[PDB]
This record gives sequence, structure tokens and C-alpha cells, in this order.
Amino acid sequence: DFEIEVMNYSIEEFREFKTTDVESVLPFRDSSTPTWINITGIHRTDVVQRVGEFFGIHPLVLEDILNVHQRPKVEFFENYVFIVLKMFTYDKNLHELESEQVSLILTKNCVLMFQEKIGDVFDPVRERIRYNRGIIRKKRADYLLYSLIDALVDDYFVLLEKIDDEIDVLEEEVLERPEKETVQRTHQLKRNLVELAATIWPLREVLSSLYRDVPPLIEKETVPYFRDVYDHTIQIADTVETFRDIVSGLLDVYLSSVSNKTNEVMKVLTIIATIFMPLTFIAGIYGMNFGYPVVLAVMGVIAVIMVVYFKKKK
Amino acid sequence: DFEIEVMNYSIEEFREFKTTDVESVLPFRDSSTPTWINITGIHRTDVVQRVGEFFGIHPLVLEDILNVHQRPKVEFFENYVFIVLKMFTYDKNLHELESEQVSLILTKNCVLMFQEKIGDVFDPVRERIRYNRGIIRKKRADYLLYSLIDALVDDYFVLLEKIDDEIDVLEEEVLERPEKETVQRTHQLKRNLVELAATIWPLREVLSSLYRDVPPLIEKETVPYFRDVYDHTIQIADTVETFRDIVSGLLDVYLSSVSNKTNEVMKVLTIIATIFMPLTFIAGIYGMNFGYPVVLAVMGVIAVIMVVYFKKKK
Amino acid sequence: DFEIEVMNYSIEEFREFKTTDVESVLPFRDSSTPTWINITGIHRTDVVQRVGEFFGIHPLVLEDILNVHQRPKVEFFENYVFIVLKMFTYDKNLHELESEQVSLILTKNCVLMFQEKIGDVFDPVRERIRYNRGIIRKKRADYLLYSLIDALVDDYFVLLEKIDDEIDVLEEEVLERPEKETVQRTHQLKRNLVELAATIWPLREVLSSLYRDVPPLIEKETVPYFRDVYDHTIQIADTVETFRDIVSGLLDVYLSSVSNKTNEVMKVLTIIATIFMPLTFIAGIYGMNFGYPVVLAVMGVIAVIMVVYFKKKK
Amino acid sequence: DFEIEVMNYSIEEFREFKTTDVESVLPFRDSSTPTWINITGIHRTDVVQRVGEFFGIHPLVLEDILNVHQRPKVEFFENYVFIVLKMFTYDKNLHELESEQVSLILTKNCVLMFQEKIGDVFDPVRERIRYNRGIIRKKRADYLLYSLIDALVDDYFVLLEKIDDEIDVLEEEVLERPEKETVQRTHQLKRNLVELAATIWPLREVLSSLYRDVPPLIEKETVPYFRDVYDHTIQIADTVETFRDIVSGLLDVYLSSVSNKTNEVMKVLTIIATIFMPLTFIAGIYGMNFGYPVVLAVMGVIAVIMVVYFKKKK
Amino acid sequence: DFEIEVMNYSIEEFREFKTTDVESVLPFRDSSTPTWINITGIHRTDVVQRVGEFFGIHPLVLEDILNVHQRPKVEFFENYVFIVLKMFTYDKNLHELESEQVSLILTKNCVLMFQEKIGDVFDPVRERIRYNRGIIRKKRADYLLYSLIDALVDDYFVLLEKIDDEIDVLEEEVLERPEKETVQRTHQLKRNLVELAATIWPLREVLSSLYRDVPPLIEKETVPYFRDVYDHTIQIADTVETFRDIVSGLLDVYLSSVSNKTNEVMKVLTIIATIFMPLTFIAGIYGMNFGYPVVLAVMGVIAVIMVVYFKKKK
Ligand SMILES: [Mg+2]
Ligand SMILES: [Mg+2]
Ligand SMILES: [Mg+2]
Ligand SMILES: [Mg+2]
Ligand SMILES: [Mg+2]
Ligand SMILES: [Mg+2]
Ligand SMILES: [Mg+2]
Ligand SMILES: [Mg+2]
Ligand SMILES: [Mg+2]
Ligand SMILES: [Mg+2]
Ligand SMILES: [Mg+2]
Ligand SMILES: [Mg+2]
Ligand SMILES: [Mg+2]
Ligand SMILES: [Mg+2]
Repeated sequence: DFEIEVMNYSIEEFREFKTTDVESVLPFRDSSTPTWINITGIHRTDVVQRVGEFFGIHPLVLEDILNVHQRPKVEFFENYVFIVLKMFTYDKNLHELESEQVSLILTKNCVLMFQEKIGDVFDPVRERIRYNRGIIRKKRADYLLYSLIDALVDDYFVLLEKIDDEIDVLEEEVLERPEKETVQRTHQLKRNLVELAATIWPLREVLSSLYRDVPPLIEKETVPYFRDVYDHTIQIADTVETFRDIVSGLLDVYLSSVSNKTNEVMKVLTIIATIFMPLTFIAGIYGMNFGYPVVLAVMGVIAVIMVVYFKKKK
Repeated sequence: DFEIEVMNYSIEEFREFKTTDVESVLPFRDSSTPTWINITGIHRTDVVQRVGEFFGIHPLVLEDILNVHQRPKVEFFENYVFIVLKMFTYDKNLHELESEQVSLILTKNCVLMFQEKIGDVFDPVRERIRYNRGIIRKKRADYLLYSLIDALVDDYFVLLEKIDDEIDVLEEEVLERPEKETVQRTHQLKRNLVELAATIWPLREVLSSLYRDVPPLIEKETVPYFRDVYDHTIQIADTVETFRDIVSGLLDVYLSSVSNKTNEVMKVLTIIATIFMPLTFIAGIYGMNFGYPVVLAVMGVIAVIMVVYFKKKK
Repeated sequence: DFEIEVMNYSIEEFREFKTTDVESVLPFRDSSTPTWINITGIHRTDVVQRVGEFFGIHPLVLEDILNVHQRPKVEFFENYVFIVLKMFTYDKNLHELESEQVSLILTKNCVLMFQEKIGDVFDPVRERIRYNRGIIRKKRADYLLYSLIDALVDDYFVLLEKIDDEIDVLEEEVLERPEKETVQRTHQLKRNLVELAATIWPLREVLSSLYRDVPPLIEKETVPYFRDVYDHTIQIADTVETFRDIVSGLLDVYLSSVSNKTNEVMKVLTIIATIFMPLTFIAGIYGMNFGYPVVLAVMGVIAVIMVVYFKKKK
Repeated sequence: DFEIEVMNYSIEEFREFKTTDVESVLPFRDSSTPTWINITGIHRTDVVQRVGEFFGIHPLVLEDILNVHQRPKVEFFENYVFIVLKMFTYDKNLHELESEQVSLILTKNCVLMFQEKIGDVFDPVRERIRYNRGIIRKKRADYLLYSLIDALVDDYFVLLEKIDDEIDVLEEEVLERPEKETVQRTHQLKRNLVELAATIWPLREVLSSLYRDVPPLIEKETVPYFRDVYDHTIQIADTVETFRDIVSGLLDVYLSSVSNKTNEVMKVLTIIATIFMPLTFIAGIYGMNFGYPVVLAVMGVIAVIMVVYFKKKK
Repeated sequence: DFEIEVMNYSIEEFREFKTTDVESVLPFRDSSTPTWINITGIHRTDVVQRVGEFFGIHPLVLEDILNVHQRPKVEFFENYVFIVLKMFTYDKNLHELESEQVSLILTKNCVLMFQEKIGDVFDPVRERIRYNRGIIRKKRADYLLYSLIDALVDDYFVLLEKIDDEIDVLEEEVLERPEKETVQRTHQLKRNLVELAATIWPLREVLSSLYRDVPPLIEKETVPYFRDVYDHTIQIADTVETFRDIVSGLLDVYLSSVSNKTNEVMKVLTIIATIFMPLTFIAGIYGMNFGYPVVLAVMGVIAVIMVVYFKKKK
């Protein structure tokens, strides 16, 4: 896929368009009114290059934009702030989660964006812009980021939800469903949970590090805003920790459950054994080729003497 | 529910009413005598919105009062100090804990509050101002906050008291009651203890950060008072950690109990089968179609060669 | 119980008595020769109240002396240093430890103590004053504290010694005595260790904080003395963490020992069954109602094709 | 093996050769153009001895170059910098990893290297120089180090990829392949990870030390280059953790898949027993020597009373 | 035992002798040429007392050298530097490790030592002095210290080596030797590892603390030396952890290997049981007392309908 979307807006108005030409966005560098140049489809490296070059982005900072397998970070430069993030997509049921990586380059009045596939969680932001809702138009571009970012971080809540409600189910399946591939299901969660954890802890650190310093900040306007996002990014990485703490000691339940049922089966076998082994032994004697109720009575009394004795076991 | 209580008190005198009108409590802003404007029922967004606009509160902070799914935190501002706390209910028997979110805003001589349902642990703190008991009237309106806060933390101790006695019992249940749902009951405790853990450790931080700084403090009057509640907050978060440390290694005690019971049955089975196998074999042989006490003697001896050989196993 | 002992002493002299009157001790506030006012029995809150009120002790601080369920701490004030400490009693056999809380208040030339029950580990110290042994009399009253403390921390060694020698035994019980109430006897330990380890880790911190600061110290006379009690305090809390780590991987030994014994039983069943199923089957067909050493030969022969085959398994 | 290979180059041009002679490289100490003196074969302690003494290197450092069983480290000196590193080789299938130590000495315009065997992951670096690709020729000799180092670190990624893929398979081996030597295949991995873990966490520290300090650096040319390696270095020593954390809880699946299967076996064995045990006993009673379908029906009716009762277990 | 040894040496010469007299060593105090007054046999408390007093040592400091049950530490004083350490003796095979305590006091030109039994790991040090090997004579008496310590620390490598190889074996013993007291052999390993890990971590800090400060150091002569001991000291403390991480999750393996084998046994027992229970039932029916190849055919066919059905289990 490949599609470039821009949303230049001022305090008063805006336009939007989805051109697939490269050059038709460059002039916006000098635009003194907040623009949002979203470059969906990063597979075309020729485009990032040209843009990179124009805006005065470093060559390595570009490369990072291209290399998806990277830990989220926040780089501070002389001209532009560069952040990378990774939003997720849990395939509910098909227990497995997938990870697109989005890169953000803030410069003057331009929030430059780089997605690798169409679709995101930024719909809410563009439209609040679209039909002027909330305080987005009123404020500058450095805010705009701290809107996109708010948007991304929000998404993780959804997942958590999904996961809580996953846990809730995959808890029940140990307690009272000792079956086969519950086990495998469990281990798919921890896996999922670890994988996640080390993408929030570093993302947490981004909004952590984006808080301490900040050059184009508009101090008491954009800052105390994203404190309330940094705050989110905490809870996220707090919650996770909770999950990875309950999930951790779950398999153990399963085992207790199972090694407890094994007790039951074993027990019945033993009890059946213990009465008809001897009773079939007596009657074995009396197939020897070398009072009929006398033997049955004694048998039938022994088969009691047992079932009694088995009231310390039941 | 919705019921707005107010306790304006000076060094000599106080009143107390229950009006459901939003307006009839605003003029206490400039009342220079310690007020306590309790707002029960945070479902009514319109009333917080009004009182928040009037007291000068930030918009994002109000949002947080309304959003119950948030960690405990304390926010220091130019005019007011904002605090977010959680108080718990443990339903004994039905092993499960429930959580309501109290928020507090101290501004001049107004300890402004926000509960989401009727009923709370602040009964004694309002009663101690009622029949003038202790030093609550005598001291200012920022002290009032550190009377409520003490009440909320003092409740937590009750929860620990319920849980200790719980564990007490639910431990016996592993040692001397190896049954079925003991398993799940225990996992319900860890669950509950993690859930807790993540709600004191932050609350503990509240009273820890509420220590280091503080602008309306009255240094050596109210600060060395809550040092005593920040202390309480520690102990809590230490006790919780003791529990989650004893509860942790409990399933392994059950497992053991049961992977030992397995053995017993497993054992008895084998002695039975081990003896009445061959005896039911010898007495099998002698059902062939192709000294009676010779065979019985030789049977009745082997079954003793076995019993004695089985004094390495008993 | 109630019994207030005192021991004032100078470089030259001392007395000792066991009055049970409250005021007969108050005049020792201004005594410029080291005085040790022991208040055994904290149940008489009135007694505490008076003394406290007299010596100028803060109200909350008095509460702490009466409230036994607290983490050991060292409070620094303008006039007096206030410590809270706990000392234990391990009932050998009945595997269960008990806790009494000692509170200490150092002021000018008064070390003001608070025990709840008669009988302590302070018997050597008063004796060392009694029969002027060592450098006690010689030195001041702040040193006196660091002679009680030492004695408190030195008892803990006794405990560790007990528990070492308790572990040792309860370790053998796993390896070479895989029985029943080993399991519970073990959990009792981790229980007792956690309990403990959350009482030293804090007590450590007291001597750690009593090191970094200190107003009545006599720098190079008392400070480098209790370095070598803060030293001990580290060791104890180092030793405890040793125990809580060995013990930690203990139950897991048991399970393996049992899950291995099960194997033996399981295995012996199978050899038995695996021969005397078919030999009773053979001998089962030859009871059919529709060369005697020919069948005994082929029976006896398979009964070795078996035992031979079972020389991969033994 | 033994084969010393050098690469002196300037902004304009370069040469390469592979002399076995020790002396034909020493004159490059004063070659003002960047020289790369690769010494493959550190077994010849004489060759090392010589080149060391000439370059004014300390003795102890040399030893380290000859000692392979050492943690990677960086040692800063007045004249030169010294680094020790280790690269790895994973034998797929034969689950085991082998470790050659590489050591580096930067001085003026001399990157001095020490391989213990022929073959390395530096093929590209020499190649990029060879066909003047990228910015290698252009920049100084201190930059050259931070090209070797990169290629080495980059190697590690390949390992991680190998293992990820390994994990992915050996994970399926517990889920859906509960066999025998998966057990040992698992541990091995833990074994191999730790071994790794503890060679990255220090190698990570090297590039962490190499970043804070640095005397020959060319500040804003080389220093911000290797940050992006330092970076890598983080990611790796992060990812490792991921793995180590997943694998950790893996054997607990297997165990669970096992204790579950035994249960099936245990069950089958029980129900065959629980029905034919009695039926044969009846048909035992009627082999006594002291309406035919009467018995068969009562048998066959019983055999149904079982199978139905055993619809609670299937 | 008891045998005081001394080795005063200078840039040029030395003597050695093994007096049993306490005084014959005192005069060295003032010797301006490095002396090493090794006092083996600390059971004679009278000796230590005397010399302690003569050198000007503190009384508590002496006690420490007389109390062997103590953590390694580095006390810095006005005149002297005091250090305590421990050296070990792993009884190979008799899986258990023994711990003697060495005590060191550096003062001017007097490295004063305190062993409790004959034999140690300082042999190499004394002789490098004996037959002027290396830079031991050349340098001062401080340096002497950082030669002994080098020697002691160098012993730990032996231990590790002895343990690394112990693990290698006591690992196999799980995979491929599921016997009995292998179990206990691995708990003895953990046991031993923790015992160890609690005396390096502190021995590590001592060379950490000996690094940060140091008064008689000879800055760029003896300091940079022991940097390469502290170094060693870290690796030691590093590898130990590696071990106490492999050995940790080993018992697990053994569990999985035996809960696997319990599966086979269980299995076999089952198949044998699941054919000859009904076949012996058939032939049970035909021992009733109320086409010979007809029954044999139908029995035999079943006994293949089975064997085929059990191609899902093998
Ligand atoms: Mg990059
Ligand atoms: Mg939001
Ligand atoms: Mg939930
Ligand atoms: Mg918020
Ligand atoms: Mg209270
Ligand atoms: Mg088991
Ligand atoms: Mg208190
Ligand atoms: Mg002592
Ligand atoms: Mg000491
Ligand atoms: Mg376990
Ligand atoms: Mg070295
Ligand atoms: Mg690269
Ligand atoms: Mg018959
Ligand atoms: Mg050496």
C-alpha cells in the first residue's frame, strides 16, 4: 500500500487530501500553520529518502524509520524531535498479536508521520480536527503530536481490556476445565504478555524522557497536557505487570487441578481392585480340580469389611 | 445516589446539612473557616463541572475525578493540591474485593471531596468534629485533609485483618483438607492480593510524595502528623507483601499434599494386586482340564513372603 | 505484669530497685549521671502517659509505644531519639515464633525503655553495670543505648543458630524421610522466615539510619561502636536471606522425592501385572469346557522372555 | 592457523596483503593513514609479545589478549584504547554455541585486532573498504573501529533470529509433541541463553562505557555514530531477556502436558478395570465346583450401568 | 596448631623463619622494609591480644579476627587498613564446602596476617618472593597486600572450575540417570551455591570499597594493579550467579524426566491390562458349569483390533 495524507490547519480552517505524489507536500515545510503529513506505506524507501533529505533529517534517523524491529525511543535534535512507536493488533481467539511501527518527526509546524500499513488508531484525532471538536485547532502544532500520541497510547487500553477478558476466561479453563490445550493456551498468554511488556516499558520511557526536557514545548500549554498521557503510559505498564503476575502462577493451578484428578481416577481403580482381586481369588480357589452360601456369605461380608474400611478415603 | 454534605467549622462552631442543590455550597469558597464539602455521587457530571469551574480547577483534573479506573496519585498545583485515593470492600465468604474511588482537593479552607456511592469510613472524622473530640476543630483546613486521609488508610488495616484470618483458614485447607476447590479459592487470594498490591504501593507513594514537598502545610503542625499516616501506609504495603509471599508458595503445598496422596492409593493398589495376582495364578493353574493343603500352604506362605518383603515399604 | 526498674549510674557508682510507683522515677530527668529507666509492662497506658507528659514526649510517639503491631523504626527529634525494636522467642518443637516489642527513648542522660512482659535479653547489660565490667560505667548515657541495642541484636544470632539447626534437621526429613507432616512443617518455616525477614530488614534500617546522622553521638566514642552493631544487623539480614533461599527450593525436593517414589510403586505393579495377566490368560483358556509340562514349559519360558526384557527397566 | 592481514588506507587509496611475517607490519605504527592490522592466530604468543612491546602496550593487557575465558571489557589508557569482545557461532540441530574471543587495540591510526581462528563476520567491513562503499575511506581510523564493532554486534542479531526460530519450534514440541528428549532439548536452551545473556550484558556495558567518556573521538563524527550501536546493544540485551523469560516457563507446559496425558492413560486403565473386574468375578462365581442367559443379561446389564455412569467422565 | 611465620624483605634481600614465640616478631613494626608477619593459629587468643596492643589496634577490631562467623569487610582506619576475607575448601565428591577465615592488617610496612589452620593459598606469593620472581621485591609493603589478595581470590577460580565440572555431571544425572539420590545431590548444590554466593558478593564489595578510597595506595603503582583483582572479584561474583541460575531450574528437569517415565510405565501396564482383562473374561465365561477355534479366533482378532487401535499411542 502507499498513500500520503496531509491535514494543514490553522486556528480557523483546514483542508485534507490523499495524494500519491511525493513533491506535492514538500512546500508545507515553511507553512506557519500546523500541518500533519502522514506517509502511509513505508515500503517505498525512495519517498522517505527525498522527504528526509528535504526537511533536513539525518540519514540514520531515517533508517530507523525503515527498520521496524526496533525498541521505541525518543531522540532530541537541534531542529526536530524524533519518536518511534509501536501500536498493536490482538487477533482475539487466534491467540497472537501483531505489531506495526509508527514514526513521528516534529518540526516547526509539521508533525511528520510514517505508517507501514493503511489503518491506525488516529482516526479520532483527524476528525476532532475535521469537525473542529475540542481544543485541537486552537492550539499549535507541538500540541498536535500530543494528540496523535494520546491516541496511540489510548489503544493499548483496548488490548488490556481484551486481555483482562481473555485472562478471565483462560482462568476458568484451568479451575474447572482440565483439558488438553488449555495448557498451550496459557503459555500463549505469557508469551503474549512478555512480548507486550517490553514494548510498554520502553514506550513508558519515551513519555518519561519527553517530560524531563523538551525544547519546542510551550511550557504550561502542551506540557501539563501529556503528563496526563505519560500518566496513562504508566498505568498501562502497571497493569501489564499485574497480568504478567497472575498469568505467571496459573499453570500451577492447572497442575494442581490435574494432579488432583489423577488422585480420583487412581483411587477408584484402587478401590475396584482391592475388593474384586481377593473375591476373584477365593472363587479362583474354588475352581480347583483336585454350603454354597458359606463362601458367598464370607465373600459378601469381606466385600463389606472393605467398603467400610473405605470410609477414611471417602 | 446523590447527596452533597458540608461541614464548615471554625475553632468554636460548625453546622451540618444535606442539600441536593448544586448552588447552596459555592459561597463557602471564601468562608475563611475550615469547610469540608463532601460530594457523594460522581455520576452527575454536570455538578462537578460546575463546582470545578467555580473553584478554578483544571479541566483534565476534573476528568480524573470522574474516571474511577485510575491509579492513586497526588497532584500539586498553584492553588490547590489534588489527591486520588481508593478504598476497598472485602466480601467475606464470597472471595472477591470491591473498589470505590475517593478524590480530594484542598484549596485554602476547603477540603473538597468526591465519593461515587453513599457510605464510607469517614464516619468517625465527622463525628469527632461533631462532639468536638480531639484536636480537629482547633487546627486549620489543611489538617482536616490529614484526618480524612488517616481514616482511609486506617480502613486498609481492617482489610489486612480479614485477609490474615482468611489465609489462616485457607491454609489449614491445604494442609488438613485436601479437597477440590481449595485450589481455586487460593488462586482467588493471590488474584485479590495482586489486585491490592498495586493499589497500596501507589497510595503509599501518595503519602510519600505528600511528604517531601507540600505548599499549604503549616510545617511543624500538620507535616509531623501525617508522617504517622505515611508510616501506616508503609506498614500496609509491607504487610501486603508478606501475605503475597506466604500465599505465593501455597499451591505447591497442595500439589505436594496430593502428589503424596496419589502415592498412598498407588501403593495399596500394588500390594493387593501384587499378592492376589499370582495366588489367582496358582489357583488358576489348578483349573486346568487336562494334597489340597499343599497348594494352600504354598499359597499361604508366598502371601507372607510378600507381606514381609513389604516391610521396606511400610 | 507491671514492674518499673531503674539503674542510674555515674563513672563511680550506681543503684537498682524495683518500685511499682509512677512518680518515684520522674526526678531522674535532670540527673546528670546516666539513668536507665526500664518500664516493664506497657499495658498501664496511664503510666506511660504520665512519664511521657513529664519527659516532654510527643503524644503520637507515646501511642507507638503502646501500639505493638509496628515495623521497627528510629525517630529523630529536637530533644530525644526514639526507637522501636522487636525481639523474638522461638518455641523449638512447636514450630512457632512469638514477638514482644521494645521501645526506647534516649534523652540527655536517660535511656527510657518500654517492655510489655517481664523477662528479656538485657540481663547481661545490667550485670555488666552491676559488677562494673567493661567500659560501661566509664562512658556516658548515649552509649548506654548502644549497649542495650547490641544485646538485642545479639539475641537474633541465637535464633539464627536455632533455625540453622532447625533447617539442617528439616532438610533430612525431605531426602531420607519422605513422610506426611514434613510438608506442613516446611511451610511453617518459610512462614516463619518471611515473618522474620520482614522484621530484620527494617531493624537493619534503624541501625543504618542511626549511622548516617545522630545529634547526641560523642562522634568518636559512640558512633564507631555501633558501626559494629549495624554490622551485626547486616549479617543477620544477610543470613536470613540465605535461609529464605535454601528453604525456598525445598518443597521442590520433596515433590521430586515422592514423584520418584511413586515411580517405584508404579513400576512394581507393572511387572507383576505384565506376567500374571497372560499366564492367568493362558491358564484361562485351559479352563475351556468345550503334555502337561509342555504348557508349564512355554509358560515358564515366557515368564523369562519377560524378566529378561525387564533388564532395560532395572 | 596463522595469517596476519593488514589494510592501510587513506581518503584516496589502499592495499591489502596476508604476510605470515611478524616484522612486515610494525612500520605502520607511524603511517598517518588508517591501518587495520588484523592478527589472526593468537596461539603464537611470540608474535603478540613482539607487536605489543613495539606499540608501547602494557603487559597485563597482552595476557588478556591471550586469555580467552574473560568477560568482554573496555580499558581506556593514555595512549591507546583496548577492547575485548566475543563473537558466537550456533550449531543448529546440534543445540550448542561456541565462542571465539576477539580483541581490539586502537592507537593513533592503528586498529589492531586479535582473532584466534580464521573466518569472521568482518568480511563486509573489509569489502566496503575494498570497493570504496559508503563513508569508510572518507573518515578517520577511530571510525574504523566503530565499523568492526558494528559488524560484530550485527552478528548477534543473526543468532537471535536463529534462536527465535529455534524457540518457535521447540515450543511446539511441548504443546503438541509430548515426547522424551524435548525435556533435555529445553534445558540446553536455558543453558545456552544464560551463557549468552552473561556475554551481552557486559558487551552492552562496553558500548555504554565507550559512550560516556572517549579521548580520541572526533566528538560529533564518531560518537553519535556508535550511539546507534550502543542502541543495538541495548535491544539485543533486551530481546535476550524476552527469550530467557519465555523459555523459563516452558518446562512447566511440558510437565503439564505430561501430567495431563498420564491422566488419560490412568483413566483408560481405570475404566477397562472398573468393568471387567467385576464381570469376571461373576463369571468366577460360576466356575464353582460344589438359565444361562440369566447371568449373561445381568452381566450385560451391569456393563451398561457402567458405561452410562461413565458419561460423567467422557 | 600454632606457628608464626615472618618474611621481612627489601628491594635487595630477605629472610624467613618459623618462631613459636610471640615477642620475636614485635620489633618489625618499625622495619622500613616490607615485612609479612603471618600468625597462623588464632585459637591462642593471648598472642593476638599482645600484638594487637603493640601495633596500636582497636579492641573490637581484634574481636573480629577472633570471630570467624563474620562477613568479609574492609574497615579503613587512621593508621591501618583492616580487611577480613574467607577462603574455601570444596570436598569433591563429599559434596560440601568448608570455610576458613583470614584476617589482614596493613600498617606502614607490615602486612599482618591471621589464619586459623595450617595450609592456605599463599604459597605462590611467598616464593615469588623467595626466588625473586616478578615485581614483588621491587615494590613496597602496601603492594605486598595486593599479592596475597590476588592469591586468595585466585583460589575461587578453582572452586568454580570444580563446580562447573560438578554441574556438567550432576546435570547428566538428571537427563539420563533418573535414580534416587540424584535428587539430594542437586539440593546440596543449590545449598552450596548460596552458601558461596553470600561470601563473594561481600568479598566483591570489599575490593569495590578498597578501590573507591584507599589511603596508603601509591596511586598509579598499586591501585591500577588491584583494579585487576576487583575485576577478578566481579567475574567470580558473576559466574556464581550464572551457576545459581542454571542449578535453580534443574530439579525441574528431573521432575519432567521422571513424570515422563512414570508415563511409560503407566502406559505399558495399561496395554497389557487392556487386552488380557477382556480376553481372560471371555475364557472366564467358558469356565461356567451350567468350535474350539471359534473362541480362539475371536479372542485373537480382538487382540489385534486392540494392537491396531494402539497405533495412536505408539
Ligand atoms: Mg539508526
Ligand atoms: Mg485521552
Ligand atoms: Mg479481572
Ligand atoms: Mg488523567
Ligand atoms: Mg490511629
Ligand atoms: Mg505430581
Ligand atoms: Mg503511630
Ligand atoms: Mg557482641
Ligand atoms: Mg565487627
Ligand atoms: Mg515450582
Ligand atoms: Mg587480566
Ligand atoms: Mg548498520
Ligand atoms: Mg472350572
Ligand atoms: Mg593472575
